[PDB]
Amino acid sequence: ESADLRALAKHLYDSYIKSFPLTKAKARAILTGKTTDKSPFVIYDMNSLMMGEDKIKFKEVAIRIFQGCQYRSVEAVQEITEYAKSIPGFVNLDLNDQVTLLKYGVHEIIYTMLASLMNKDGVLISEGQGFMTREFLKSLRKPFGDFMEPKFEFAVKFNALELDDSDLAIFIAVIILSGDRPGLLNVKPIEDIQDNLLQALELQLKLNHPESSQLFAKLLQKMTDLRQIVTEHVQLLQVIKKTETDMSLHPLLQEIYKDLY
Amino acid sequence: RHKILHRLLQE
Repeated sequence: ESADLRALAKHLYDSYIKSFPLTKAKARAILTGKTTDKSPFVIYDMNSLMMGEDKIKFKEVAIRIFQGCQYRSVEAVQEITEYAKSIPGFVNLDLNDQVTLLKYGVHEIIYTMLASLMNKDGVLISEGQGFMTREFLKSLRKPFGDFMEPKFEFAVKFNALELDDSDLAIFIAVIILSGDRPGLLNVKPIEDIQDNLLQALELQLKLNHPESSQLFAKLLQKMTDLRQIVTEHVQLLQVIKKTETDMSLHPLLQEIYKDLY
Repeated sequence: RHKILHRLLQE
């Protein structure tokens, strides 16, 4: 009943706050200056980037930014894997299907959660102690200049739904438990879990935003936008693998991107 | 294949 769905929503929220260091709660605090915390170092050009290296974690800038983005993604994939393992019934699935769900889900979730850290002007980095500007990321020489702009475009739309962490915790679980991912062995137990998560998400959206209406319906249209940004992103990564020499792709990302869209 | 994802999942 309504109770079991409230319980799932609360378990997921607890597991989400645990799994991910920087929540949407904090990130907006930082972006609106509505905290007491020390404001983040702004990276708006080549000079500010160089002077920035004090606050962040490890030849040309476009390649150095890209390799930094790589290390954060890997950490993101690890955080999401821990969160997946908390989704009731997920670990009881066929391990090959666990791998398949992560393999296709993790970037849809990275992009979902990146939006929590973005506005139309830029993105919080290194757990909110940096703020890289959108203009700066566009300015980068191609193909690296086109890398982040689609994520910014998705983000301005997605942030309009004004979801909080408690809503996102279930939405993320629903994305992970997608029964239509290529190469799944046993769709049924996945669709069974996703059905419970979608009911939990629908209830959660009625209770947490009752002055809103079919926040639920609009939010489900965006799961398709997320597959497009992923497809589009895999293509730009395909280009970069070819057109660049002094850059290699972190092995965990090679596992994920190899034989994908 | 998917050694790391396997590792991350079993850890």
